[PDB]
Amino acid sequence: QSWRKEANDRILQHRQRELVINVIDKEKKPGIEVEIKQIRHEFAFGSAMNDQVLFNQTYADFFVQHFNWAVFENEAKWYANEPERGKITYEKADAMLNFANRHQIPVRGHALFWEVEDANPNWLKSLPNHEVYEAMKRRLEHAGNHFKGKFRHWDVNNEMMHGSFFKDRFGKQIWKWMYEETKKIDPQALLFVNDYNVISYGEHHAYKAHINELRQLGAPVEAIGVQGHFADRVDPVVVKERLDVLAELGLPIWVTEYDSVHPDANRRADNLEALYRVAFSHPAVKGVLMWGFWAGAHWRGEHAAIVNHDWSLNEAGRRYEKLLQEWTTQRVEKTQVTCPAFHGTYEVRIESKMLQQQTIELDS
Ligand SMILES: [Ca+2]
Ligand SMILES: [Ca+2]
Repeated sequence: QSWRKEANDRILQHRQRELVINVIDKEKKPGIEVEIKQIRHEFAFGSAMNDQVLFNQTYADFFVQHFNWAVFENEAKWYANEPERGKITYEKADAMLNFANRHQIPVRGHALFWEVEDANPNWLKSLPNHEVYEAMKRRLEHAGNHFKGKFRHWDVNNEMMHGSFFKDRFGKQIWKWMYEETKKIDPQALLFVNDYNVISYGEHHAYKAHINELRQLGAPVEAIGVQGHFADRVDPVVVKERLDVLAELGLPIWVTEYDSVHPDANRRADNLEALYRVAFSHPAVKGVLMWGFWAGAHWRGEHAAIVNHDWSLNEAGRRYEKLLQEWTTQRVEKTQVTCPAFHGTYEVRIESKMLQQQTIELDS
């Protein structure tokens, strides 16, 4: 279809950068073979990670082979780090961070706050306003400092468009406080809004206005997360359209929690390809994460998974693997170096000299 051909053109346009450098065998100047193999993608192809990574080595091996970015499914939410008032625990999250660090997988932080009441610790919901804020104060300072420099990103206040637990008690100025004070504690962290029904539904204009209001209020929102929880069908054209609207704020966009549900793995694969190809082709998008992969541990069950219960791929996992292969630069050339190559890091051989080629510049 037309949407795929335009997507592929923008992929070549925005995801690659022509290569050429060094090449001297002690001052030689015109032949030899040159091997150009990509070893890391700059673009994020990540996944939610859950408790299975602590006891399921098959799950752990599968993760490392398929995802270059992670986010924790539950183990950094407030109720999980403070299940009872004043009883603070980060052990599970720290263990998952060590696993990710030893495999050099960057981790998104999810999430310091969540505006939806039903997602907050139950002990918080009977407290008077000023005690709620005191608990908020300690959460932000205790978790913000504990995770300082561990997360590349924070979902600072999840789903502000679809809750009102904190806004009702303190007004939208509490949101400026959330972003401002996280920025001060952890300047290196890229601070996100993250919300649903924006590309899977038509709330993108509301979201755009919502990002605007947060920034005019002074909140240092640096990036836009769109969750990408779809139902049964992914229309690539409308997704591209809704992304177009959000791109006008000049902020990087990440698809943070992709999944769709369909009994027929074939359509599941088509949905996945539709979102990933369109997302990978949008110049404002910088990464995609899948909210789980394995039928044994997916929050929407086996009809959303790319790998079956017994760890055999289904068609959606196969399609995911082929998309990764399609989007990997592996070239042998004789030629004095010329090829387009996806952003990332490269081993160039004459496996000898590892070299980076990022996206800061657009000219070779
Ligand atoms: Ca946990
Ligand atoms: Ca969405």
